[PDB]
Amino acid sequence: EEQKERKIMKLLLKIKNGTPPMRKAALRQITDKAREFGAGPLFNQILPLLMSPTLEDQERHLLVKVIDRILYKLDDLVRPYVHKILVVIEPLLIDEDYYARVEGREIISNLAKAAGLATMISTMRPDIDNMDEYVRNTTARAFAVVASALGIPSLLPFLKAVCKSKKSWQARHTGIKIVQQIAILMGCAILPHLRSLVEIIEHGLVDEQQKVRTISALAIAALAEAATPYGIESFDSVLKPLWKGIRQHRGKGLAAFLKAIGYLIPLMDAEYANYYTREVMLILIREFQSPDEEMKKIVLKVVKQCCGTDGVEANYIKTEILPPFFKHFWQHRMALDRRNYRQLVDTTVELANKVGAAEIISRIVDDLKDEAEQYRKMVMETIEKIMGNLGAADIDHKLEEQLIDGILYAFQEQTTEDSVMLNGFGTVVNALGKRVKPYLPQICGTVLWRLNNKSAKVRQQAADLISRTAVVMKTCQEEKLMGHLGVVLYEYLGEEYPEVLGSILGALKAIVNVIGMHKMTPPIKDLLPRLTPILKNRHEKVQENCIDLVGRIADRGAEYVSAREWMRICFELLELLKAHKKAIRRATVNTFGYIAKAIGPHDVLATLLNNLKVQERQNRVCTTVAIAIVAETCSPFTVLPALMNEYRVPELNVQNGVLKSLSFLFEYIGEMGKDYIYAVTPLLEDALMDRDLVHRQTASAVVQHMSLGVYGFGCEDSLNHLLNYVWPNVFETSPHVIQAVMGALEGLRVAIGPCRMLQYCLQGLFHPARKVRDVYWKIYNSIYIGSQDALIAHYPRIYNDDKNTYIRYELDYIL
Amino acid sequence: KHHPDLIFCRKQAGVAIGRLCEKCDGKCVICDSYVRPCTLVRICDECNYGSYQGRCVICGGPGVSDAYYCKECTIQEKDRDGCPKIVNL
Amino acid sequence: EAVPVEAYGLAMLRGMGWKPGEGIGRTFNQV
Amino acid sequence: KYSEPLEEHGNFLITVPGGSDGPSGVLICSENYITYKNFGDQPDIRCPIPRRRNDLDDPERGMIFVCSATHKTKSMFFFLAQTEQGDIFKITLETDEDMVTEIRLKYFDTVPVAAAMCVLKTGFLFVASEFGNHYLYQIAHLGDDDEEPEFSSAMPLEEGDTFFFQPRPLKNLVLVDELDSLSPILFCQIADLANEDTPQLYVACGRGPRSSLRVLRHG
Amino acid sequence: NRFTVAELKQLVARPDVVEMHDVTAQDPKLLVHLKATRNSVPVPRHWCFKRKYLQGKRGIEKPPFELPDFIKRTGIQEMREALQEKEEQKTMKSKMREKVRPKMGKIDIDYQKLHDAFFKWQTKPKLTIHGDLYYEGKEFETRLKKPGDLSDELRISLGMPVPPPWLIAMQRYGPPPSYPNLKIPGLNSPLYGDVFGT
Amino acid sequence: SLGNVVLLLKSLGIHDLMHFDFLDPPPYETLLLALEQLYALGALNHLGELTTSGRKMAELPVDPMLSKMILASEKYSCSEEILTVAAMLSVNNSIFYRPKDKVVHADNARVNFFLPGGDHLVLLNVYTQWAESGYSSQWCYENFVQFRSMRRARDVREQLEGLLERVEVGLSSCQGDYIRVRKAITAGYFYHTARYRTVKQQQTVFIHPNSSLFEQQPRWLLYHELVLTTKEFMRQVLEIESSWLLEVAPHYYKAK
Amino acid sequence: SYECKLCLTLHNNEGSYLAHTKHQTNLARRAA
Amino acid sequence: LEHLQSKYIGTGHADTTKWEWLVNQHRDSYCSYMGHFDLLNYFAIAENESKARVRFNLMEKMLQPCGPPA
RNA sequence: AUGAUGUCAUACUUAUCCUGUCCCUUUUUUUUCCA
Ligand SMILES: [Zn+2]
Ligand SMILES: [Zn+2]
Ligand SMILES: [Zn+2]
Repeated sequence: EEQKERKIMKLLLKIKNGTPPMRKAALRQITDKAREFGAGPLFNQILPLLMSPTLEDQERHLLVKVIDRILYKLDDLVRPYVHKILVVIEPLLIDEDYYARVEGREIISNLAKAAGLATMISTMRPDIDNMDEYVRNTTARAFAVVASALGIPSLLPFLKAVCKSKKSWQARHTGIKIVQQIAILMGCAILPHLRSLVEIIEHGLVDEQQKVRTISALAIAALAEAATPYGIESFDSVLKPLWKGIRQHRGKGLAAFLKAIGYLIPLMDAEYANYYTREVMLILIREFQSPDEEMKKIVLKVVKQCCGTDGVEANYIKTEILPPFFKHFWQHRMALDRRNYRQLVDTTVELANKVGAAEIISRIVDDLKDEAEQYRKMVMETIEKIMGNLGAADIDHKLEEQLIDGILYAFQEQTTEDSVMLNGFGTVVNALGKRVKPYLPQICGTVLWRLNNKSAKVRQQAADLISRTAVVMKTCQEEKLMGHLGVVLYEYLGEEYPEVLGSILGALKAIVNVIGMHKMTPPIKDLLPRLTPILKNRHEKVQENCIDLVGRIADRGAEYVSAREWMRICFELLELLKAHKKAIRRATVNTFGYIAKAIGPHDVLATLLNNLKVQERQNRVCTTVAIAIVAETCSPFTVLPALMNEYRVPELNVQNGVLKSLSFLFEYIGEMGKDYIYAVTPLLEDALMDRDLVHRQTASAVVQHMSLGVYGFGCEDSLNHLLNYVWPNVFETSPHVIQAVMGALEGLRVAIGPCRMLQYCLQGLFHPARKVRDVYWKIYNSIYIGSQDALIAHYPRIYNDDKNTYIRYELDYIL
Repeated sequence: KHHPDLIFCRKQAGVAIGRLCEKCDGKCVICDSYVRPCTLVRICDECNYGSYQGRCVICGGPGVSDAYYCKECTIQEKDRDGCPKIVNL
Repeated sequence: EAVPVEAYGLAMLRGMGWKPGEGIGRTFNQV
Repeated sequence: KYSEPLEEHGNFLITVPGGSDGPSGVLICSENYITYKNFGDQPDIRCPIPRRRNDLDDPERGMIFVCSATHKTKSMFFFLAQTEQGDIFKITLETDEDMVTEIRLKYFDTVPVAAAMCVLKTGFLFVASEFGNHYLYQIAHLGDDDEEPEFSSAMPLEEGDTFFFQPRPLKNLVLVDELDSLSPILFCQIADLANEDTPQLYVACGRGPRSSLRVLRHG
Repeated sequence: NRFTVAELKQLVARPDVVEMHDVTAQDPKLLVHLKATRNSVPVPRHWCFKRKYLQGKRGIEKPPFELPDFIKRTGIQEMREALQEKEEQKTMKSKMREKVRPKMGKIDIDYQKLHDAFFKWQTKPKLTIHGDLYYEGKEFETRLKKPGDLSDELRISLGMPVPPPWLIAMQRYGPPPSYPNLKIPGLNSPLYGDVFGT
Repeated sequence: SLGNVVLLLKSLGIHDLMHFDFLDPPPYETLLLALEQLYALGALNHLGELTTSGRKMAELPVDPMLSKMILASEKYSCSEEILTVAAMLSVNNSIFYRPKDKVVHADNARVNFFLPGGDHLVLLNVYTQWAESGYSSQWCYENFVQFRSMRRARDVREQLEGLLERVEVGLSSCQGDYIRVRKAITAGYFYHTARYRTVKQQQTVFIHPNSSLFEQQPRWLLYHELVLTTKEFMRQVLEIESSWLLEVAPHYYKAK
Repeated sequence: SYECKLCLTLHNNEGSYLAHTKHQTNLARRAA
Repeated sequence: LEHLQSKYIGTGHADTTKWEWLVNQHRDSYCSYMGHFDLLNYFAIAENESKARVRFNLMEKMLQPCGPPA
């Protein structure tokens, strides 16, 4: 009694205050002594714990574990406390939080497995007739969880006794809500009980009560969704009065009957679905003018379901449904609601994919030329999605010209920053393909007319359209038009606005990528002297696009620009490496690699060796990366004597730059650097022996990247030679250098093997010093986690001691 | 380029595919290198499913490209280590 | 002021019961 | 879901196929005791493994199912198991769809030293030998052709031995193929002493009396 | 709770491997059993040192680097030093003048000389043992100057051909009391070059 | 919650508070946290009943969380300062009048009003220099203060000066010992404290821009109010060190 | 880097050695 | 460290016992001998022993590694 | 003889990143005065 309650409080404070092993031991002791303490004080201590609002997530998870173990160890001991557990967990059964609802479902499953479903059925039998809506919905959620825990026929005769009885329509409504919630929770598990559920719901499906008939049609629609695509003969019992209820029911009952008809229509026979579609499409034409928003959304969902339903043909749909659909649903009031506009666009794309997108294009070409900006943008997005789905093969040339004029009017009255209609413009013109070659010059003339604007953003959007349309301009290879536009953009190159300049530069990137090499006007030697002062701009997008264009030029066309101008560009890029964007610095590194491939690696390496020792700031790691790319693209055997002599400069950062470029270069080249291991051995040994431990950190990065690179090539002797400095250097303090030590140790354990690492770790893990022994133990634990496969073979021979048998006879038992 | 905080899940990778944004595109998910991106990233959980759909498994931008393990990390086979999508703690 | 003397009111409230208005959490159309 | 504890440790287990193929049970093997039981109201039928009639081996080696294979027909399923001696014992199933009652383990054929045995249909029974020749067998009789005694799970005993099922003739099936394997190749001696197009390599292999040196010469 | 150094000497087969503080460990017998193998390494002594590992040199200067023989045979250092000295004698006005108008010829010797230096003239270095521990020293104890063996300077300046002038005195004294394990070949233990004994 | 009226309904003869008849019951967690807060206060016994002090803190209609101001008054005095503070922090309308435009003039007057140690001492200086200023509208106009609500605050100060003999607490003051005034303020404000995180609610704190300590985020700060508008905001903070915080409600306090 | 042999003192900056001029205390200690 | 690495096999510190580390090493050696096909065949064909008997011996030796602890 | 230890500036690391925030309402007890 009192001692049992004190022990329950002691185990509760040990669970909620001690270590989690002590909490697991307390949970095991509670599961052992649940029968000793009884379910009385267990419930009277768990329901305050369940009702505590400030409990932690781990605390309530441990409470769920304790309740599950106590339920498994007690079973029917909490049979009088079924009602207390039900009134505690009925907020948990109707919990709006998903994790709390899952925990409540698990607790309901534990209670059904422990106590029994008959006590819960006797508890919910007065609650089945709950006239209150929230109490009936909580009872519906609890009964759905109980039916999921105990199965369908554990309560299906009780449900057939309750729902078929006419005691109260609130009891019938609550029971059909239980049926619908259980079918939604089960899904495919309601397939063997499809005829049973149809016979249970056929009594309420023709009920004179509007709410009972509505919840019966909702449960029929939920069963048709859950048992897809089985139970067609089960659901065919209410197939004939569904068409009568589509004419008889009004309002919410009509919406529920239409939803049940739309859910039962794709599971029916094709002649029956065709006849029912022809019957209900006349009502759906009358349902197009539904003023309620939720009713209009349900009707549009029914239209989408009928479009997804096969066997309703395409010509009949396009003649019957689609001009009233474009008359009623394609309106500005439906387009203003963004959920309704997106549902309308998705339904129109699905219908266009079902019955051809040419009819939707010919019916939405005027709505693309509608003056409303958001409505015209939604229409143009729908036409773009229909063109991406079907294509432009069904589009005639006159309709294509009308669509081109409509989207040009949209680009004229494109007031907002709408790049989605720019992408749709590119999509429709790319789907047109070679057919836009008659359409090219008036589009180019209008774009050049918009490029004379007072507004910067208008000319910016025109240059973005040029960047989008360069590929489709060069599909037909209009070389004279492309060269003329290149000359006009060469005149446009003196723009004073940076976003316009970046758009022009991206357009030139596209144009150079799509023309071909010996066919642009002006040529590369007539362009890169013009491009040379452009790189002195301070704007980031201009710098990014210009460096990308220089990357494409130095990739392809090395045969027009002198190496004097190439290393002048390198002199500009040395100042340009201090940009904030790592993508800009990465593309700068790429241009350095292209120029090193082009002009030769001597003067660029001398320039970078001058620059790297001179920077000494919050930069120049990208200079080491660029030096690594100059070496790797152009045979690092040439570069390595210069870098090795530059290591002999005592200037306190140039050696760090040499080692950083060495680590980056070894990571870049991988297995090709096996011959240079003997060359990089004494420099790495001196950097590990250096007093400045940042040099030892970057040499540890060198060792890590070399062990990443040339594993499997006999470099393990030199790796062990460097590890003879690395493993003495495990006395580091800073997190950067100790992370470098950990990474180099992991790389060396990968490279040489686990046996030498075990020989190092086993002689240090038994140290008397706690910190050194724990550090070597953590290193050994990381090595064992990495190499647990061969650790049994690499384990040393230990004799059997007095504690247990340790000399393994399985090794001696050899066949 | 890493941090001592911000562990990801340390949970075993499943069918939810990793996804990279543009701000840190092309880097490895572990060592942040760029050499031979070999193995697709799986992020083990609702790290893809739900609210973080099509998002970065690194810093948090709009995820546009498939995240890849590099061949240097799959040399020691760090691709089996689990989810690399950052959960802030 | 002690530990079990702050839980006798919670034990009495658990013995009495819980009302739907006593913390009416608004939730509808749940799935 | 279910947790059936056993005091004896399970060296191996064979599961009876549920549904129309029999009960949804499992037979955990031990020393001369195959406990067949199902997750539910089923009896733990301890079928005794039928020892040889006056077996010259010592009784420390308990008869356990080293290799077990459930060869199923359209409705029922027989169970061919090898003891510590390794004789092929076909077992019936008189469960009668209520509980594990009888598993008539009769030694249908004497089997050699096999690492594993799998008995498919249409005259297929591949017994992989640890040493010697792996046997692929074709079915001749119905599988119950036992010249030795039958130890059913419902067959009573004195709780000290089983049905004295001695080494029976191979009447149930005939090993149509005996593919000799060089494993476990212990010793080797390769020389061109013999007159052949390639040298003879004698790999000495096998265990006990089932041991041989295979001299192979190519060409 | 622990045994002394004489008890550890009696219990273990390697009494020299029994450290002063390793007997104060939780498992000193297991530590001695792990340390008794021939493939074990000691702890670096910065755990016992107040001074940090390779930090307290503080009063010395060192040569930066010595290039390998193939790199010195290619000779990048000479024109690299010439370019560096020309850059030093340049003014900064001349520096951005040469930035805006560059010039040819950085080194531009050839390619296959550097290729053969990396591959054909590649020499493997002297990699040390698996159990080497580096410390503040660990680069100077190369005498193990063999005991009982002279040096090359003692062979050259005293006129000892490959006969020392103190060989009769060393043979008359026999084994010296300083190094009784020393072997003196040619006078005491009847030896090529400088090392005339072991 | 019902933190002002649980004490009043307890002192007006109802012990069956959650069994009391109503149109709709309050949430039980609000009542439970009110009763556990009253346990942490010196107002309830082990049996959950009001003491003589529990009855006397319901003589005055302010919150019990602001009546531990009065219960820390005359512990080591400083009663007048914290009684003024308990009067002026019971305002309904918010203090200070910062309109559209002007901005910098009101900000400079408010910065002139700033003192270290939270905004309670700042507005205490506001009321102190409003005393012996004629109680004029011109003062609040040039100091950008609403001359409607803090006049009601001095009326509340007059009423709480009048309602002091029933609790039998004098108008003692420590004469500028404002660290001891903050000790009494912290003796009141023990439940509403934070370390960049609340130690009880486990919520990451955010400091309001209208607070006097919006910059210089401290190691230990109490607060008064928990209004979320955009962030988890700390309203009416005060600097502490969790020394005398451990003195008050030690049953509430464990593990720093 | 800069080394003060009269103190055995490291200096990352030249102004550190310039201000290191305690220096005379360890200089008089090394003079003994 | 990591919580999953502590939950992983091979977690150890300076507070980890030598006998506990040897017991974990013996359990890992028995698990590796069970997993390896060649090592189990070498352990089984050494004597006149069955594969299921060797598997039962390995399952017994998994508990026997924690059999006589300290 | 090299340790503890102070916010002292300088150095360096990290392909670290180029940076965010001001409340809709609202009620709450009791005592004296001069020709
Ligand atoms: Zn990587
Ligand atoms: Zn990112
Ligand atoms: Zn994850």
